[PDB]
This record gives sequence, structure tokens and C-alpha cells, in this order.
Amino acid sequence: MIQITVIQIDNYGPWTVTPNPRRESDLQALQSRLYADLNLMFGAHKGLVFYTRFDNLIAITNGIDLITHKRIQESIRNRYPFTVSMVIASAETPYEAQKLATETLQEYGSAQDENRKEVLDVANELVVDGYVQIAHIDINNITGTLTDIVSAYDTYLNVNKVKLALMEELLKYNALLFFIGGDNFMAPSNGMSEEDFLDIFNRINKKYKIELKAGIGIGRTAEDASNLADIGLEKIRGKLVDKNVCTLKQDDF
Amino acid sequence: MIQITVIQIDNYGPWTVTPNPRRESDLQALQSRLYADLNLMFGAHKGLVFYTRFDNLIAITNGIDLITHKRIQESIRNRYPFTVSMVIASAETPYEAQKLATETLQEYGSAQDENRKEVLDVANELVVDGYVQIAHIDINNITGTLTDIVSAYDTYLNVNKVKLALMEELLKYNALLFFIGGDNFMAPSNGMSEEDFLDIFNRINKKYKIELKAGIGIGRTAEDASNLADIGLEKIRGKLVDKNVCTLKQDD
Amino acid sequence: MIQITVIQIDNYGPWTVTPNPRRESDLQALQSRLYADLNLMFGAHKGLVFYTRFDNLIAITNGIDLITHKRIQESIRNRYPFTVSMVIASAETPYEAQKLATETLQEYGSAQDENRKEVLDVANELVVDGYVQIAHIDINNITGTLTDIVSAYDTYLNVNKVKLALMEELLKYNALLFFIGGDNFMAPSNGMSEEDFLDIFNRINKKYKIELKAGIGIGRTAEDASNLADIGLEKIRGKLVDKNVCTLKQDDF
Amino acid sequence: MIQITVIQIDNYGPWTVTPNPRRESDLQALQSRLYADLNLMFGAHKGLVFYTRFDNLIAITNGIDLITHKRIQESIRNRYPFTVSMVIASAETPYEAQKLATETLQEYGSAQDENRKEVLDVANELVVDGYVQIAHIDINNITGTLTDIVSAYDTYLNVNKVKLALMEELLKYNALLFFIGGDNFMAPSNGMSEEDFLDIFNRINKKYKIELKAGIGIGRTAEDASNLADIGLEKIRGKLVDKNVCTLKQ
Ligand SMILES: Nc1nc2c(ncn2[C@@H]2O[C@H](COP(=O)(O)OP(=O)(O)OP(=O)(O)O)[C@@H](O)[C@H]2O)c(=O)[nH]1
Ligand SMILES: Nc1nc2c(ncn2[C@@H]2O[C@H](COP(=O)(O)OP(=O)(O)OP(=O)(O)O)[C@@H](O)[C@H]2O)c(=O)[nH]1
Ligand SMILES: Nc1nc2c(ncn2[C@@H]2O[C@H](COP(=O)(O)OP(=O)(O)OP(=O)(O)O)[C@@H](O)[C@H]2O)c(=O)[nH]1
Ligand SMILES: Nc1nc2c(ncn2[C@@H]2O[C@H](COP(=O)(O)OP(=O)(O)OP(=O)(O)O)[C@@H](O)[C@H]2O)c(=O)[nH]1
Ligand SMILES: [Ca+2]
Ligand SMILES: [Ca+2]
Ligand SMILES: [Ca+2]
Ligand SMILES: [Ca+2]
Ligand SMILES: [K+]
Ligand SMILES: [K+]
Ligand SMILES: [K+]
Ligand SMILES: [K+]
Ligand code: NA
Ligand code: NA
Ligand code: NA
Ligand code: NA
Repeated sequence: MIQITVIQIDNYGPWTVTPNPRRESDLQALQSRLYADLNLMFGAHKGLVFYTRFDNLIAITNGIDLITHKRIQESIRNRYPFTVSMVIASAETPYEAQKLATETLQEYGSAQDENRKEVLDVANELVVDGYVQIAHIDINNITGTLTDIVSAYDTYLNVNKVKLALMEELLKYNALLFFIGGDNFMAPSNGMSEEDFLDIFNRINKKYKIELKAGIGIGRTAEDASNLADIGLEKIRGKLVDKNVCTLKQDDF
Repeated sequence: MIQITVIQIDNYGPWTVTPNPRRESDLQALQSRLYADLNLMFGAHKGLVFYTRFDNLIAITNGIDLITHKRIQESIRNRYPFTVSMVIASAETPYEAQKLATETLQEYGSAQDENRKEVLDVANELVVDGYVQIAHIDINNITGTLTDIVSAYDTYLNVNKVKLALMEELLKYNALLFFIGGDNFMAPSNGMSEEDFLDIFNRINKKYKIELKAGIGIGRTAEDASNLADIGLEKIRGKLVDKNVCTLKQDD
Repeated sequence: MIQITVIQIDNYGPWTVTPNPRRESDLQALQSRLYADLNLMFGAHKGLVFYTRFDNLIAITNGIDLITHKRIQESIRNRYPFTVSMVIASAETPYEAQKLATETLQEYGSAQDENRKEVLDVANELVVDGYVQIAHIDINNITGTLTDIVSAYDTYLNVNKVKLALMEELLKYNALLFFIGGDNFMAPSNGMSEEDFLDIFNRINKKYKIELKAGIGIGRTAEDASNLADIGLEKIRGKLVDKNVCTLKQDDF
Repeated sequence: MIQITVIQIDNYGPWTVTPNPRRESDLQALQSRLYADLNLMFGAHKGLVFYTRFDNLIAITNGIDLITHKRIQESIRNRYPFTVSMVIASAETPYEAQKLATETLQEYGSAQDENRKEVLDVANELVVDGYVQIAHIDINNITGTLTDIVSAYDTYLNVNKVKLALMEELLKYNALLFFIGGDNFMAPSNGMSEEDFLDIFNRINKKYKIELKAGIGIGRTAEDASNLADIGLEKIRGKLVDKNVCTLKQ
């Protein structure tokens, strides 16, 4: 099963406006830099982080322990104007996992309590022998159908419509959905089958007239899972699979 | 008149898979760093940049001339595994400006044409006497209603539902809408008035049960307009004004 | 006339140790990231920053005004766990200029005074019509004589021996010397001539058995001057010039 | 036994000037960003990296295996306009470890050969039971004596004289010396004793009238060693040790 870490900037709202408001262009840089660092440092141990709302983030951390989490927390404290709290939870589905993690976080106190800083806890347990399933979803021919033909903002609008439709659809399976740039989305989705995605894609195509494909990788860590998902997408592209979904499992054991 | 610059990574799609696919954690760090650098560099000249789709970005660039754009483009080439193209356009409304800018980019060639490297052009003209209006929009008490109450993913889904509702609504006015983190959004909106915002807001409250406020800053550059809009949010919070919208202008 | 800005991290020593000492990998990353941002941001206005001691940094800022300095200071304030002080001076020579700017800074108070935050002042005046001369200095064939032949640490020693020799020689002409990487050095050096450089290079060769070359650029900004120095170095390499120094000056027409 | 990794930007020289020379402010940002990333990424595994010459860096990597090295190399390739080669070696002294790693790197080819990309090798062995010793050297009262008294460049000058003097001294013991900012230096110094530094420190004071102190830390990784060296410096400052050197072990 899947281990997930929820990450929150401590008491961030008061900081951003106290003693005055702060240049937005600096806060964008500050926020992206945090995100970039978190992916390098969790990435160093085969994790993956999605940006979510920026002041709150979700990470798949199968195989990353409590001491490693503490050292990443300590690195942020030494180089940033703020601290971060982190709670870990495991569960059979991604949605179960983050819900438990968030519950324990909230038990410690408000996201705006100056006394509440650098929480670091495990809600139930760390995953000893589990797995992550990631589906890497992509639009067929975004460049010829949107990027090169309609405005920058209309492509962005259209991609945000598909994104929300996919979020509502996937939530029925306790699966999560995150934008990763371009026309690309990743869905932590332990428990879903290929036939589940083919259903969702039929509905998205009927509503929005957009064609979707996905590689599904299953592995021991987020890194392994997403690498296998990338190969699936190439297989589909090189027409060495019939359909718009492809599953690959890790077996280099 | 607002000036918009559209920014595109040249031939980005083929690079991410040639010779092979690349670890996604690396691609996230790369994309985020490019976004951060663009805000520092355009910010150094009082511009502002929205992440948009990460391989395509929209910036407000009133007051930033062609040679500065070129300098910024050179800096990315010297430091990244790829290049970027940029086209500038002016117009009365934000929507029109980026439309004009995209159209000229498209005349030069495809987003995935390896011989279309480093376009740098002006679709019509650079703004010499213009202004920027930015509305900075925020949800009331996100902490007490959602962040401290429901799961992380549930607050994320709800904020994204509000985001798309606001994108649809604002487009009738030829305004744009971008997420900037937590419960905040920014809307380049030359043409709109306080009453246009108050109208959109109670429709959103009726539908989603969330209450919004907004500071409207009007200035000569993205930075001035965004700075003023931030002050309007503080006036609403401090009860120095009695409605959920507040306009401040550079020469008040 | 050359314009120099001295930049100093306010009350830095106490911060690195309060409440405890901080992990050194984190301070190296923080310090390097600050120096990079100052080059991007001053660079965006055609300036150039040298890392100097990291908590104290020296920059050439001809053509960059007081408001722009303030905006850069503010950006650091919004994204880092400390603030920075800056003082600007202009003078006929680099050594004079930074000496004046340092003295004004010192009048405001101590490097470890917690109530001395975000100094920003000019010591005399901002250069109105002035110029920058930069010499870009480099060792002939580092790769064949040292990099590919001797240990990593042995090239590092020899490169540092030459660095100190140049520092001391150049000081007699009121010029500065900073290491920019590899086997490369930059010398702001308003007042010096090609012959002065050939005289220094002669002594260094005789003493260390290493051969030096330099392009000298003269321009209105640090970017103009240092781009021109770069071209000079390529001309020496391409034997378009018959000596180990080459001067190029800015001509917009 | 100390384990050292030498890191080199492949064929960097031709890249900086082809097809044209590149703006210097950009190259400074690029090189500093690379240095910073390398410390976060090796740091995430309890290593430490010193900038050295920027195109050539030296790292202490006790406990960091070959697979972790390969993945860091891959991260750089995915995000920079260039690639890096890395060779690892162990030995009793820092100086000999870096020497053996370099010779092996040189066996693969020139630092300016385009076909020699992303070398990754071990010269002898990865250290299983080793230790690192790091002395963290600092100048007593730089602020009152130099920073607040003389010009920016004058203090920079004196700190660089002390730096070269220490490099040459420490090399007699096969120890390395790196500037880390301010008035601070680190010396991987496996072998040396407190009295060894006390002799070096006497000579530097007699020649330059600069008074030095050092916390010395002995641990199983670079991170452990330098954290203990930091505690050492604080004991000296807190006057709860007698002299100007101070050792803590893990
Ligand atoms: N995060 C992320 N973005 C990607 C990845 N691969 C491609 N992209 C993005 O996808 C965009 C469009 O590229 P493609 O998907 O290859 O183009 P396409 O036009 O849709 O062609 P096909 O998808 O092959 O039908 C690029 O500009 C990138 O932004 C990836 O692995 N990760
Ligand atoms: N991008 C950006 N985000 C901000 C800014 N100010 C606040 N935020 C975000 O807003 C989040 C929530 O803080 P607040 O809006 O102050 O919290 P609230 O509970 O909604 O309080 P009120 O809006 O005053 O009722 C923070 O965690 C930040 O992520 C800003 O200026 N720019
Ligand atoms: N900071 C900086 N470093 C440079 C620049 N150009 C080259 N270098 C560095 O110089 C190092 C050695 O490259 P070269 O100078 O071409 O090598 P060389 O072997 O000395 O060859 P020649 O000088 O042509 O004889 C590279 O690895 C870079 O680190 C530059 O413009 N700025
Ligand atoms: N890299 C690095 N630099 C440090 C560290 N601690 C302090 N510094 C630097 O040292 C500079 C001067 O501060 P101190 O060394 O505490 O000041 P001092 O005036 O010499 O005081 P004493 O050392 O107590 O005699 C700071 O500005 C920092 O650059 C550290 O742990 N690592
Ligand atoms: Ca696609
Ligand atoms: Ca709010
Ligand atoms: Ca050379
Ligand atoms: Ca000291
Ligand atoms: K703001
Ligand atoms: K990928
Ligand atoms: K330290
Ligand atoms: K250069
Ligand atoms: Na794609
Ligand atoms: Na907010
Ligand atoms: Na060189
Ligand atoms: Na110090």
C-alpha cells in the first residue's frame, strides 16, 4: 500500500502580510523555489512531490523514513524565512492516506497557530512492503489541435476544464489527480484497473472532444512507478500497443 | 493599454523524451526554477509572470522594452538545456493582448519545430502611455472553514472548483485569472469596475457557499498595480472600508 | 569614473549559531544561492557581482540607480532569513571607490549590530558619465599542463598561488582581483594600460613558470566592459593579435 | 578511512566560448547554482561539497554508494546545459584519496574531450568502516579587528593570505583546506592531532598577527564530523574549554 506525506508551511498567512504586504513576484519565486527544493531532496530518496496549493503540498514517500523527513525539515528551516510541518500516513488508497495524515496534523493545531511549528508525526505506520501505482495521463496531439491554433489563454482554459473533470471522476475511486505541466497530469491510483480509465476517458471525450492516453506504472517507490508510467506512454506513441492505456510492473528484482 | 508578453519553451515536448524520458522530480524542479527566475528577472524591471502551463507562460510587461526582453532570453539560453521564444502585444483588454501575441508567435512556426528557436517580436506596439489593473482575490476565512476542517485534498478540490468558476465568469469581461497559492487568485482586468466584481461574487457565493473579497489596484506597471491591490485587501480586513471590494490608484 | 556597491549580510555571525549551529551543506547552498540571485538581479541591469567573502560582496554598478538598489534589497528581505546592507561610491579607481563605500557603511555601525539593518546610502555620488575597464585574465593551456596531469587538489593550490600574486601586484595600481572559476580572473582596473599588464605577466611567468593572457574591455557598464574583455581573449587565441594582451572599446555606431 | 569524490564538468571549456563567449553574470549564477544543488543532494545523504575551482569540485562521501552517485549525476544531466563525471576513492589521508580518484579520472581522458562524458568509477573501494575528521578553523574577532576597521577589499586580502598560508602548512600532513565564507575554513584532516594544529597556529600568528581557533570533529560521515566540529567551536567561545582547539568524537 501507499505512504503519503502532507507538508504545510507553518503560520504562513500572517507572515505574508506582516508587517506589510510583499511583492507578489518575490512570493512566486519563494514558493516555486520551495517546491523545486522539495522535489530535489525527496527525489534524492526516490520520492515525488506535487505542488497542490503551494502553502500545502502532497508527496508520495514509500520507503522514505522519519529521520530522512526530519533532515529535509531541518534543511528548510536553515534556508527559508519559515518552517514546515509534516505528517505521514499509509493506507490502501491515496485518498485514505492523505485524509489520515491531515487528521493528525489538525489534531496538533491550526495552520495559523504561531505556537504550532514543525510538527512531524506518523498517523498510523510507515509502509514496509507496499507499492505505488501512478497513471501518467496526457492529451493526444495538443500541439496540432490547440497550442498552434488557439490563443495561449484558451489552451490554458481548456486544460483546466479537463483537469477538474478528471479530479471529480477519479475521486470516486479514491484516486488523486495533479497537473505537472503542458497537457500532462499524474494520478496516484492504487486499486484502479485499465478498464476504469477507459471508462473515464470515454466520458471526457464525449463532453470535451479531447482524446486522452495513459501509461500506468506499478513499483516499490514513486520514482519507479512514474518511470514505468513514462515508458508506457512511449509504447503507446510507438504504436506497439493497440489501446490508449498501457500498464507496466516493476520486476527487476 | 496593457502590454502582455507570451513566453514559450522551444521544442520542449521532444526534449523531455529524447534520447529517453526523464525523471519527473527533475522536470518539476527544472520547470519551477525557470518560473522563479522569470519573476526575479522580469520583477527586477517591475513585471509579473504567471505559471500558466509551465511550458507556456503569460507576463504583464508594461514599461519593459525589447532589448530587456532580449537580455532575459539570452540569460535563459546561457543557463538551461533549452531556449524560449517571446512575443509582445498591447491592447485595451488582457484577453485581446495575449490573443494578438499568440497569433504572431504562431506565424513564425510550430511549438514543436526545432528550427523555430528564440522568436522575439512585437505583434503591434509597445505601450508608451498605458496602465495595468490587477484585482487580487481571496476567500474569507479559508483556515476556519476548510484548511483546519477537511482533508488537504478536499480543500484543493474546492479551491480548484472556485478557480474555474472565476475563469468562466471573468472571460465575458475579457479578463484573465491565475492561481497564486493558498486561497489567492490574480485577475488582470482593465475595463472592469467594482460593481462588475460584486456581481460575479454573489453568484459565486450562491453557488459554492464561499465568500470572496478583492483589492483592485490600478497603476503604470504590473508591480505598482499588484502592490496597490494588496493594500486594498488590507483595508477590507481592517474595516477601513465597508464592502468586499476596494479600488486604489497610483495618484490617490 | 567607476561605481562600486558594497553589500553586507546584516548581523550574520550571530544568526548562524542562534539558537544552535546550522548544518554546513545548508549554509553553502544558502550562500551560493544569494550570490547567484544578486548576479541575476544586478545582471538584469547590466551590473556584475563578485563573491568576495560571501557575507561581504563587491559589485560594479555603473548605470544602476538608488531606487533599483532598494528594490533588490527588498527582494532579499522577502525570500531569505536575513537582510542586507548596501553602500554605493564612485571614484577614479576601483580600490578608492570600495574604500569610500565601506567607510560610509561603517559610520552606520557594526557588522554585528542587530539594530543596524538594511543600510542603503551613497558615499559621494552616483556616476553620471563614467566608464568601467575590466581585464579578463586566463592561464594558457591549463588543461595540458595541470588539469590532465596533476591531482585535483594540486591544480587548486597552483591556481590559488597565482591568484594571490596577481592580488598583490594589481593593488599597487589601485585595481582589484577576483577569481571567477577555472583558471580565470577578473580585474576592475580603471587607470591601467596594456604595458602595466605585460609587466605584471612577465614577473608572474618568471616566478611561477605559467603563461598569462588577458583581454581588456572598456565600456559604460560592467556587462559592456566584460563582454568586450571576452572578445579580446578569443582574438588572442585566434592569433588575430600578436601579443598576450588585447584592448577593445565600446562603439555603439 | 576517508572516501572522496572528485566531480568535473565535462568538456566545459569549449562550451563556455562556443559558438560565442557567454555573459559573465550568467556563468557565475550557473556555477553557484550547481554548487548549491550538489550540497543539497549529497547533503541529503550526509555528504559535503567544497567549491574548489567551480569547474572541478571535491566532496567527502563516506557512506554514499555508487547508485546514489549515479542518480545525482542523472539529475544534473536532466537540468543543466552540461554533464558531470565523478570518480570515488578511499585512503587514510584526504590528500591521497583525491590523488587516486584524479588519476583514474585522467585514465578515462581529457577534461576537454567530447567523447568522455559522465565517467562514474571507483578507484579502489567504497569505505565500509571509516571515519572523517574535519577541523573547522575560524579567526578570533574578525569583526572588531578587520571587518569594521579596514576596507572591504583589505579584509578580503588578509583572509586570502591566511588561506594560502594554511593550505601550504596543512599539506605537510596530507590535509586539505577550503574557504567556506567569512573568516571560516574547513580541513578534512584525518591523522592530525590537536598539537599539530597548535604548532601551525603559532606560525600563522607570528607571521600575520591573526589568532585562530578550531573545533575538530570525528564521525562516520561528513555531516556528523562537521556538526561535532561546530559544537567544538562553541565550547571555545563559551570559555568552557581552556585552549583554542577542541575535539569531539561521535
Ligand atoms: N511534466 C511533464 N510534462 C511533459 C512531459 N512530457 C511532455 N510534457 C509536456 O507536454 C507538452 C506537449 O508535448 P507532447 O505531449 O509531446 O505533444 P503532443 O502535441 O501532445 O503530441 P503527443 O502527445 O505525442 O500526441 C510539452 O510542451 C511539455 O510541456 C513529461 O514527461 N512531464
Ligand atoms: N500568492 C500569495 N498567496 C498569499 C498571499 N497572502 C496570503 N496568501 C496565501 O493565503 C493563505 C491563507 O491565509 P489567509 O488568506 O490570510 O487566511 P484566511 O484564513 O483565509 O484569513 P482571511 O482571508 O483574512 O479571512 C496563506 O497560507 C497563503 O498561502 C499573497 O499575498 N500572495
Ligand atoms: N568564469 C569563467 N570561467 C571560464 C570562462 N571561459 C572559460 N572558463 C573556465 O576555464 C576553464 C578551462 O578552460 P580553457 O581556458 O578553455 O582551457 P585552457 O586549457 O586554459 O585553454 P586555452 O586558455 O585556450 O589555452 C573551464 O573549465 C572553465 O571553468 C569564462 O568566460 N568565465
Ligand atoms: N561557512 C560558515 N561561515 C560561518 C559560520 N559561522 C560563522 N561564519 C562566518 O563568520 C563571519 C563572522 O562571524 P563570527 O566568526 O562569529 O565573528 P567574529 O567577529 O570573528 O567573532 P568570534 O569568532 O567569536 O571571535 C560570519 O559573518 C559568517 O560569514 C559557519 O558555521 N559556516
Ligand atoms: Ca500529449
Ligand atoms: Ca483568505
Ligand atoms: Ca585558459
Ligand atoms: Ca570568527
Ligand atoms: K502579495
Ligand atoms: K517524465
Ligand atoms: K556550521
Ligand atoms: K564570459
Ligand atoms: Na504532454
Ligand atoms: Na489568502
Ligand atoms: Na579558462
Ligand atoms: Na567565522
